[PDB]
Amino acid sequence: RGMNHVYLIGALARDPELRYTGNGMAVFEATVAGEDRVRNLPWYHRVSILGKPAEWQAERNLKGGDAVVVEGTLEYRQWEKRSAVNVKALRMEQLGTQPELIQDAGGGVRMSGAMNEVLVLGNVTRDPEIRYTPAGDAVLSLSIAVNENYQDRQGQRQEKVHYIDATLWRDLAENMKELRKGDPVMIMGRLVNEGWTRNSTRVEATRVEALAR
Amino acid sequence: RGMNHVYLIGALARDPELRYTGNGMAVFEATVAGEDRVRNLPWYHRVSILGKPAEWQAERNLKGGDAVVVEGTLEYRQWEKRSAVNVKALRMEQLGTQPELIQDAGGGVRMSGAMNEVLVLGNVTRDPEIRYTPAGDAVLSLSIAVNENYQDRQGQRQEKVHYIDATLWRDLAENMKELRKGDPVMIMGRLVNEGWTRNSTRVEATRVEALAR
Repeated sequence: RGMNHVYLIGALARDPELRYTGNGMAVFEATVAGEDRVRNLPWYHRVSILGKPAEWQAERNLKGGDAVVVEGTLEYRQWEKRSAVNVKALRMEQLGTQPELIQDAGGGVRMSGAMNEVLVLGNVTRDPEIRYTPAGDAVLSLSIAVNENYQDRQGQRQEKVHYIDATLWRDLAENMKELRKGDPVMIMGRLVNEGWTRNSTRVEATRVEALAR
Repeated sequence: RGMNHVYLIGALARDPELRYTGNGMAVFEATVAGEDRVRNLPWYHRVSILGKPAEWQAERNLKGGDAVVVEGTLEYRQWEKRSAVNVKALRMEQLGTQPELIQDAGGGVRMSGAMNEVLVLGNVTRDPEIRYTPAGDAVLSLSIAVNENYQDRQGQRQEKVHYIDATLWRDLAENMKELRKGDPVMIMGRLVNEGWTRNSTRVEATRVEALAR
C-alpha cells in the first residue's frame, strides 16, 4: 500500500556525473530541467541512480542538453535535524527528437514543452497548516508518509518512510483543510522547488483525493 | 619555471558536494560564480579539491549563496580525444560580508562585484590562429604549455603539462600574432567559459608579455 511515482521529461541541465560514496557505492547524478505550460513555470530537479545501474547509465554517456524521460520515486533523507526530498531513478531514456532549449546564465539548459507529474498515496503525518495570501487565496501545507518495504542483508522485511510535503491551492486547500493526522490521501501534481529562510522540494497538487478511513 | 595562478572571489552557486573517485579518493566540488565590472560579464567555474583537504573543506560546511575567496591553479585533463581545463584549489575562505546575489532560473546564484584573475606563464604549443570579426576586430587563439613538476610514488621527479587556451582581442591579438611554437609568454586575464559546437574554459587576456627567447 502507498504509491510513490514521478515522471519527468526534461533536458539534462549540464553533463551528469558519475561518482562514488565513502562506502564505494556508485552514484550517478543528473539535473533534469524543464518548463511546462500549466505561465511557463521552470523546474530543475536532481535525479540520482545508485549502484550498478548508475554505472550502466553513465555508460550511455548522455550530455548536457540531451532530452530524457525519467521514471522515478521521491526519496526522503534525514541528517543532523535537516531533511531533503530528491528524485531517485533506475534509468533515463534519451528522446529521439531535439528539444527546444532555454539557456540560463550559469550555462544550464532546460527544455520547453516538458513534462512533470507526481502521483503519491500515503497518510497525513500531522494536522495541516492553512494560510491565506493577502488577497485571500487559500494555501494548505500537507505532509504525508509514504511507506516502502525492503529486504535488509539478512533477508528480513524492513520498512522505510518517505515524508513528502505538498502544497494545495484555493479550492484544493479549502476542500482538504479538515484532514487529520493518519488520514489516507492520494495527491497528484507537479514536483517543484520552493525557496524559504533553505530549499524544499514539494508537490504542488493539481488533484487530491481523501481515501476511505 | 612557468606560472599557474587563478584567484576568484564569487558566490557558491549551490551547495558544494563531497564525493569519492572509483579509487576511493575524496573529491570536493563547488561552483564559484560571479560577475565583474570589466558590461557585467557573468562566470561560473567548477572548483575541485582532492584528498584529505577535500574532507577538511567539506567540514567547513559552506552552502550555496556563501561568498568565498579561492586561490587555485588551472588543471588540464585529457580522455578518449577530448580535454577540459578546470580550477583546482586546496581550500576556500568564506567572506565575512554578505554578497549581493543574482539568482538564475536554475536556482543558482552569483555574486555581483566579484573578482576573477588569472596569471599564467608557459610556452606557445602551436602557431596561433588569427581571425577577424566581421567589423574587423582581431581575435587570436593562443595555446600554451604550462609545465608542473611532481613526485610519484617512488620519489622520482616527473613532469605534468597543462595546455591552457587563451583568447586575445584587438591590439593584444595584433601584437602577439607573430608568436611561434616554443615562444615563452606570460598571460594575464580572466577565466571564462566559451561555448562552441561543446564547452571550453579559456583565459580572456587583459595583458600579454612575450618573454626573451
